[PDB]
This record gives sequence, structure tokens and C-alpha cells, in this order.
Amino acid sequence: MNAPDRFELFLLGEGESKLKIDPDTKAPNAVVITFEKEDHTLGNLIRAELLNDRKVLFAAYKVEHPFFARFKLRIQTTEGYDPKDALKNACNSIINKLGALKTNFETEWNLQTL
Amino acid sequence: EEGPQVKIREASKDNVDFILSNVDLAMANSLRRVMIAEIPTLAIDSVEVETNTTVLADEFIAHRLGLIPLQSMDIEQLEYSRDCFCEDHCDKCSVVLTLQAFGESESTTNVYSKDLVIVSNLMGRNIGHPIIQDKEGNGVLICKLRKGQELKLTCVAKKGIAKEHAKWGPAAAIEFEYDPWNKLKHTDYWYEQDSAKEWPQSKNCEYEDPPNEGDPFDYKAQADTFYMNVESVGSIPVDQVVVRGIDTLQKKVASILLALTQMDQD
Amino acid sequence: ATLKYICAECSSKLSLSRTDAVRCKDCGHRILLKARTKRLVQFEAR
Amino acid sequence: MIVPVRCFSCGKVVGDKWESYLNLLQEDELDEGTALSRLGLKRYCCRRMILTHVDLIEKFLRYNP
Amino acid sequence: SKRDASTPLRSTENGIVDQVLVTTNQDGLKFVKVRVRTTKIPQIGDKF
Ligand SMILES: [Zn+2]
Ligand SMILES: [Zn+2]
Ligand SMILES: [Zn+2]
Repeated sequence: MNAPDRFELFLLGEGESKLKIDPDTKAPNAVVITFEKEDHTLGNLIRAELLNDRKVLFAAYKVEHPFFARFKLRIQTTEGYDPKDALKNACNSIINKLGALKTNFETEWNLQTL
Repeated sequence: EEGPQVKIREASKDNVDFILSNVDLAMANSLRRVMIAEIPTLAIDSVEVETNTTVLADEFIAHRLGLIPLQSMDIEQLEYSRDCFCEDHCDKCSVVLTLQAFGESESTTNVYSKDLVIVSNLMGRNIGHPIIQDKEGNGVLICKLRKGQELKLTCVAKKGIAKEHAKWGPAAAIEFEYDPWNKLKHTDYWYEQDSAKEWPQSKNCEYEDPPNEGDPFDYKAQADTFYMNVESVGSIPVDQVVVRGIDTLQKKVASILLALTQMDQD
Repeated sequence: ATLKYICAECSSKLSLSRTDAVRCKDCGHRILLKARTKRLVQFEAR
Repeated sequence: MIVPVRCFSCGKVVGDKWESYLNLLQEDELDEGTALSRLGLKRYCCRRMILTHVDLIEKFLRYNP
Repeated sequence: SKRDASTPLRSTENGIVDQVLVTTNQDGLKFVKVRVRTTKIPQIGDKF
């Protein structure tokens, strides 16, 4: 009876806006971002994507506690490159790759008879 | 294409086997996991057992009802109940099923999924016919009736995803693999006498050349070229399963993007 | 029909006020069941 | 009791295969290894689910009321 | 007048009234048995 209702593993709350930026203090040009109602699904994806970027100096994430559908993500870019920008570019690249995959698989799927 | 290439090895009524190449491991795995977990569909969700005299407890039966795959191809025309303003359900957010059974026979009367009958108006949406993979034509065996036992109830089917409850999964366990030759050395083989003999080499080992032992371990290399196989429970055509998994993942990422827009907004 | 009690043994029907407490009139049993309600109980498919 | 639907781990529907499984056993005399493999239960997460089921609902069905 | 001597069910639990049996005692006292049904799903702390 202390079980949290499972629908809040994907449902933004009240003021639980999907994101919550926080400027890091330990290092310059770095930021820490919190996602609500998320998990490795999105995290590890975006994280590796960032890692692809050349101007990103640091990128890692963590799910603090499995009872909770959050994960913090910490970016750190070189100077003259806002973190939120690196995030935007990572999302865009991911979306383009997904779109390509979608069409390509749809194609090769039509390649069948069943 | 410029990103991933898909090469379908084989496609069936319920499975696609395909090579996923020129991708990153994380993207593959995320795709894997979303297909398992986050692609929405339709399932029984509330049962009004108006009468029951079987030997099964109601909640037992209602449980089995939950698990019955339903035709959910165009689920998108349906609305999450938490979004429909109607008092708990309507035809924009639900499908009403019903069930009556009676042990008219002297022998045992089986009760199959196919006995379910849609009541609510589908509005011409290819939704909710219980999936019948059975060759004999009657779907899941719901319950058995002896003689006088009568079972009569109505159900509500609703859009949901596997995160809330596994019954919504079109999942049907997904296979996954890469570097069958362990060239990446991502794993190390426990063995008593020889790793080579004691480990049955995977069937995918052929699609890549055996490592030439006279080569230094390449550290530059990274894992692409994943061999995946997706089995579909049947509530959705397999190709539709993978396509919608891709699309759902894309949607949620786009949502992140939009949230960034709101932040930079104010 | 609408119902008030069931004989346990005969498995038929019955009705009674605060009168007797026994006697499936046919079998004259001494144990009766309480004739399941009609409230159309609600259930959660999970 | 009655067959479970949906092999617990795997998720694959199995609630329909029960009848055919029994049929194979009786009428085809088949060996349940091959019987399962005939129904398509490849991985043992489902083979377990069927092979080891116990159908008590029979013995429930024998109390008259 | 007359005071209540009811029998509430256990404060912790909940469930469905399963089958209610009414009969007379050995000695002729009307007396009643009630059975409550409940499903228990494995939880974080249950033992196996
Ligand atoms: Zn509605
Ligand atoms: Zn009687
Ligand atoms: Zn399985």
C-alpha cells in the first residue's frame, strides 16, 4: 500500500516540467539537467550522442535511485559553446538518425512478402 | 541510409530478423528497450463481473482478461482515459467488450477469447478484435464451465503502455546481439579447458569473418552491426512494431527539444 | 429470480424473513448461503 | 489452475496452445519435446510455462454445484 | 436500549466478501460464517 502509482513513470507532474536546468558550480561552462519521468532509455541515448560531439568536454548521467523516474545529466563544453546548445544539436542529430532509420526500415520491410 | 542500414534477413507473420548496421550501440539498445516497453496499445482494463458462478475467483478472471491481445493497429485514434473528459470512458477513449457464457452442455464448456464481443462503437477503427493466432480459430482459453455455471461480464479496453503494466506490451521477447566473434573483447570467456570449444559459437558468426588471430586487438573499433530479431505478440504487425518503436522514441526526443524551447522561452 | 438464500445441498433458491434459519424446505438442510449480491462489482484488470 | 496466458518472462501468448498440446499428446502420440517444438515454443521461457503446467481446474470441475 | 457488538474486519486488510454461510449451531443457535477473498501480489518485502 506504499506502492507509488505506476503511471507516474511517464507522467509529468505539477511543476514537474520535463526539465530543470541548473548551473553547475564545480567547473566552468557546465550545467546539470534533470529529467522527470525518464530513465536510461533517453539518458544513455542522449549521453552517447553528446559524447559524439567535438566541443563537449564532459557528459555523463545517472539515475539516482531506481524508485524514481529521474536522471541527472551533466554537460560541459569548451568555451564559447553554451551547453544547452550542445543539447539541442544532440537531439537534432538523434532525430535525423531516427528518421533515416524509419524510412530505411520501412523500405526494406516492403522488401518482403508476408 | 546515411545513418542506419537495415537488412532484413527474414520476415514472418510474427518475427522480423534483420541486421542493424551503421548505428551506435546506445541507439540500438534504446530502440530495443522502447520496443519492449513504451509503444502504446490497447488492453482490457476494467471488468464489471455482473455474474459469475465458475470455479474461478473474479479478480483471477479479470486478470486473465487483461492479458488478452486485442486488435490495436490504429490505436492512435483512441485517447488516453486521463485525457478524455468524459466520465471515465467514452468511444474516444475506450472500447467496451462483453462476455456471456453458460454451461448448456453436459460436458465441459470452454470459454475462448473469441467469445468476446465488441459493444461500443468502433467508429470504423480497426481496433479491438481479439487477436486469434490459433489455427483452430478460437483464441485464448479464458475459462471452463461445467453445467449450470454462468459467467457474464463486461469489460473496458483502454490505451496504455507496457510501463504501467505488462499487459500492454506488444513485446514478445526481442533478440539482440553484436560482435558474435567477440572481436571487441567486450566479454571474456569463462572456461575450463578452452574457450573456443566450450562455447557454442553463435549462428551469426558466419555473417562476419572469423578473427584472424595474427592481428593485434583493434582498439579503434566500435560496436555497430547489431543482429536483432523482434517477435510480436500479435496485437500489432511486426513491422508496425518496429516502426512505431522508432517513431515513439523520436517523439519523446522531440519532446525534449520542445522543453528546451520552453525553457529558453521563459 | 431475485434471490435471498440458497440451500447448500439442494442448490436451489429460497427466501426468508427473520423466521427459521434452516430447512432447505426440500432437503430440510441446515446450511444456507447468502445469495450473491447484484451490485455489479467493479474490477481492476491488473 | 487453468493455463496461464503469456509466458511469464517471455510474454509470448501461450494460453491458446493448451488444447493443441493435449491433442498432440493423445492423438498424435507425440513426444512432448517435439510437441512443444511443434507449437513453436522455442525458448525455454515458454516451454517451461507449458510443459510444467498443472490443470487443476479439471478437478475443480467435479464438485456438482 | 441495545448496544452494538458488531464484527468489523481487520483494520489492515480489504477484499471481497466471498461466500456467506448461515446456519444454526449444534444447540440451535443461529450462527454465521463469512469468508473474505483477497489477492496478494508479490511485493518488495515478501519472502521466497
Ligand atoms: Zn472518453
Ligand atoms: Zn436444500
Ligand atoms: Zn516465453
